Amino acid sequence: MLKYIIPTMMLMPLTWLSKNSMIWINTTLHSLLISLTSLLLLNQFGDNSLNFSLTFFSDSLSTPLLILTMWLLPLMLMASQHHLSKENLARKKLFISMLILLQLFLIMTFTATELIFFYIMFEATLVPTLIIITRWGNQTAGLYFLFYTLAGSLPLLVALIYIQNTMGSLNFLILQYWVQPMPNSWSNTFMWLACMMAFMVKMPLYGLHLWLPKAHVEAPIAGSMVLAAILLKLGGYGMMRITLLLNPITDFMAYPFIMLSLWGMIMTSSICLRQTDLKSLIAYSSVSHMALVIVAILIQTPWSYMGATALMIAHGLTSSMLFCLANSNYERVHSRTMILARGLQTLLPLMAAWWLLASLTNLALPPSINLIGELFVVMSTFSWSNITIILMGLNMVITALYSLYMLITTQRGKHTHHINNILPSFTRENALMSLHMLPLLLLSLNPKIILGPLY
Amino acid sequence: GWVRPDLGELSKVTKVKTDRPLPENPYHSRARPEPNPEVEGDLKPARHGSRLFFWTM
Ligand SMILES: CCCCCCCCCCCCCCCCCC(=O)OC[C@H](COP(=O)([O-])OC[C@H](O)COP(=O)([O-])OC[C@H](COC(=O)CCCCCCCCCCCCCCCCC)OC(=O)CCCCCCCCCCCCCCCCC)OC(=O)CCCCCCCCCCCCCCCCC
Ligand SMILES: CCCCCCCCCCCCCCCCCC(=O)OC[C@H](COP(=O)([O-])OC[C@H](O)COP(=O)([O-])OC[C@H](COC(=O)CCCCCCCCCCCCCCCCC)OC(=O)CCCCCCCCCCCCCCCCC)OC(=O)CCCCCCCCCCCCCCCCC
Repeated sequence: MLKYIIPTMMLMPLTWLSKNSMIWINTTLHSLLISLTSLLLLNQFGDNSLNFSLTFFSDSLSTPLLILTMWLLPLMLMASQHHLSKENLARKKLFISMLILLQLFLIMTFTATELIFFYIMFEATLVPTLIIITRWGNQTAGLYFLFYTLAGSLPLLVALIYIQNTMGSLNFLILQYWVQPMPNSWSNTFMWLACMMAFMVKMPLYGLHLWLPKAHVEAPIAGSMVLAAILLKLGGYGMMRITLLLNPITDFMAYPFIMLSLWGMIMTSSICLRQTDLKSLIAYSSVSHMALVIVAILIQTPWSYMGATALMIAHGLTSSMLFCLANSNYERVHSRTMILARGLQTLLPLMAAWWLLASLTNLALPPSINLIGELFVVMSTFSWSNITIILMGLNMVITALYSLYMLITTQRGKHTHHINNILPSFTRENALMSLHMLPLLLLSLNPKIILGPLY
Repeated sequence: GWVRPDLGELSKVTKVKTDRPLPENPYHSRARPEPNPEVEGDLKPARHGSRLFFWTM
């Protein structure tokens, strides 16, 4: 993985030594070169993972997450250069450096062979994200960080150090072969919660989800793209690595949290039918889609893991495109109110076509990989219990509705009279929409690369 | 016929030839504990570095 980390770090002199007008073009060009380089991670085999060194390895789970992570950086640089054109040049380079450092943390979070190195990179990703949201966010306690680190990261730290002292190693490749059955006790119960709850908050879990529809609203566009596209999937990646050690206790301890997700994807979806903020609607949709990833990881069948990694990749693409569409409207009406600007197909036909495609992939229109992930998760949960299909299907009613209501509220009807600064679609914005949607459509032609270690 | 000793004579360390044996353990000291073993052998490098969670050197 050293052939990807070193160009990522050479993007730091490539963004600081460049000229005063060249720090978007150079960074976009060379990050697209690294994203083209990222396809060599697809050297995968049906038995053995692509094990590079003692520190780095990349199986078919981390590989689509890595390709999406290295693809997300040029798209964030295309997204965030408009509203930073009035920003200072040194703070502009600071923003690009925070994005490059966050990519640097992510690409060796996903390829950490050893679990405490995964933990350090996992909790190192939060610092550039928090700098981006607090500094280049728009509006104005802080108790969410404290409640996160009490129930989350340090129980995970003590848990991984305990596994280190018991097993002798936190190598995932060794723990594939030295995994022991974890019996019913109270020590193993709090051990299981200490291993799981940090990723539970990072998904988010329903009831622990309220940090996200505010962190998306207080973010810039690149912060929202990297939150909903990659950083929410660190929880799913960590769960798919940590549920190896946590058997067979999960077979009776997944019962509460699955409830919180199986009802949660009912509630938050319905919350998406009662939103006034477009960006909060996309945020609660992200919660409702990650609930199925939580369910599919906790029931731990092969069809569920295939559906969950397909849903992670497809939801990263779809939610990033929806946040970029919300950015394109926020950079015209200067207000995130969804009922404010209406009828925008009468003015911007191609942008309304991108809205149509994004809403079709949001409600899992087949043969998209959204529907492939959604469908495989529904198959595995029907195998889990034959009643959950109702709770699936009711969800698949509501996930249509707010996907099209958001399409009907903003893009249809009579246009707003007192808004006359609706410019035509810039070429950068439609380029951003097409670089979100055309990979998402092309993966429908060959989905087996985004179906995880056990296709 | 006794000569009085001079200045310096009575404070001399003399030698005495006794027929009695030397006391081989005048302190009645019991057997000492055997000491801890010393180090021997050449110093090879550490097997795969520090072995501190993931650091390979
Ligand atoms: C690897 C090689 C691959 C080669 C083949 C390519 C494979 C497909 C790639 C994507 C194709 C569509 C891209 C254009 C649409 C988006 C932009 C747009 O609106 O353009 C309109 C525009 C023409 O309209 P316009 O009047 O000028 O302006 C628009 C209007 O203002 C107002 O707009 P509008 O509302 O009038 O028009 C929008 C209309 C609106 O219509 C709809 O929204 C209805 C669509 C849904 C219902 C019907 C389909 C249901 C599913 C069945 C079909 C799939 C399976 C079929 C197989 C049999 C059954 C299994 O949609 C379309 O016309 C699009 C038709 C194709 C839709 C593809 C699926 C999208 C649906 C949602 C996801 C579904 C799952 C994924 C399926 C993926 C399949 C590959 O078209 C173009 O300019 C096309 C430019 C070139 C596009 C290249 C695309 C490929 C890019 C990849 C590059 C790298 C690989 C090289 C391949 C190069 C191939 C040339
Ligand atoms: C004829 C006689 C002479 C022949 C000459 C032949 C050679 C010619 C080339 C001469 C030049 C050599 C240059 C270094 C050699 C390569 C070292 C390397 O990559 O090790 C792989 C090492 C492990 O990979 P591997 O495949 O197992 O080992 C391959 C070799 O066997 C590597 O050997 P190893 O397995 O024995 O490695 C030992 C161990 C292997 O590592 C481990 O066991 C894992 C522990 C790694 C540290 C984890 C810390 C996590 C928490 C803190 C996070 C820190 C902040 C993150 C970054 C903040 C912003 C900088 O390393 C360490 O414990 C040292 C810590 C990492 C430093 C590596 C070298 C850095 C030099 C440049 C520093 C620039 C900033 C780098 C970013 C700082 C953080 C890495 O990779 C990493 O640890 C990942 C990060 C990448 C390392 C940096 C790349 C080095 C070159 C950078 C040039 C570009 C700079 C751009 C400007 C600054 C941008 C900010």
